[PDB]
Amino acid sequence: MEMEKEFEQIDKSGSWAAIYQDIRHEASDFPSRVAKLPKNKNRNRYRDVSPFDHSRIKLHQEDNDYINASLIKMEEAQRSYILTQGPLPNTVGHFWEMVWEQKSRGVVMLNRVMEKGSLKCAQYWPQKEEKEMIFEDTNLKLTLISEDIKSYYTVRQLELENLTTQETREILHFHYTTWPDFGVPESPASFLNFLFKVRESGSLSPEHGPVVVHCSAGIGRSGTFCLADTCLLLMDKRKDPSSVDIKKVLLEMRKFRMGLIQTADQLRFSYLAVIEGAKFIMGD
Ligand SMILES: C[C@H]1CN=C(Nc2ccc(F)cc2)S1
Repeated sequence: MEMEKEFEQIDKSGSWAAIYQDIRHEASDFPSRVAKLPKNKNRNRYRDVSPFDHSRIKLHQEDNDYINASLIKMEEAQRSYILTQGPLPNTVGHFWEMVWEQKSRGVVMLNRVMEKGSLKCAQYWPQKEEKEMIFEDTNLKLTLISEDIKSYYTVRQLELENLTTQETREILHFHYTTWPDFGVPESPASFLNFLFKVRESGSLSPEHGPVVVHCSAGIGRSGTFCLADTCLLLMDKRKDPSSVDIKKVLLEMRKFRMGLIQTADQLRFSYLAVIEGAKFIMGD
């Protein structure tokens, strides 16, 4: 059923809450035993948000291989994403270790360091050229190279150096800075513009490791980003673009990380983004 029509039918009937609860009821349930080990307590921002054992990212260290991160592998769309929580005080070094080991080109950040008067993430990138960061626990150095600040998002060029081997890589930091403290944006125009800038960079392309995407928990805004990308890619690839069922794509993605899309407002915003984005993907 054409999603634009399904959209007006849910809107006119005001059944967004009822659709959203059907998804929660049908969503996969897999074990998260490694996340709940006592040694990993301070590696988790939220007690109710864990990666599944089958899909979790492992750090390449014999000590403790655990990070709150999941590999979302979309077989038909031919896209992979890593979804992770905002780094914590004692996991900032683990975060950059994962970026290095998985050969990611881009980091996508959908939250501000402070929201609603509380800390949502650590300040994990350097804010000045001449003041670099050193992660002694993972033996990595990080340097700000340049910064381009626009109205709805900032792009930063960073250099990450493996102090063990002295290899260096360029990482792009895509920071969406205007998601509101409560609810969702009114229009998806600036979110879609942001997604096309990430795509244009080659950060989402198969010649690199998967893109690292995060908000505070790594399931809400993070969910919205990868659901919209995958849905628009599938509308490009298939003979019948109207066959693309956004609830089916979400349930497939929820086999890899729990809780993707946190509210009925976020589900509705996901529909709007795809519906609007398709008016470029279908030839405009
Ligand atoms: C000065 C940089 C190099 N090493 C660092 N560690 C750190 C990690 C998290 C945090 F919240 C505060 C500090 S930051």
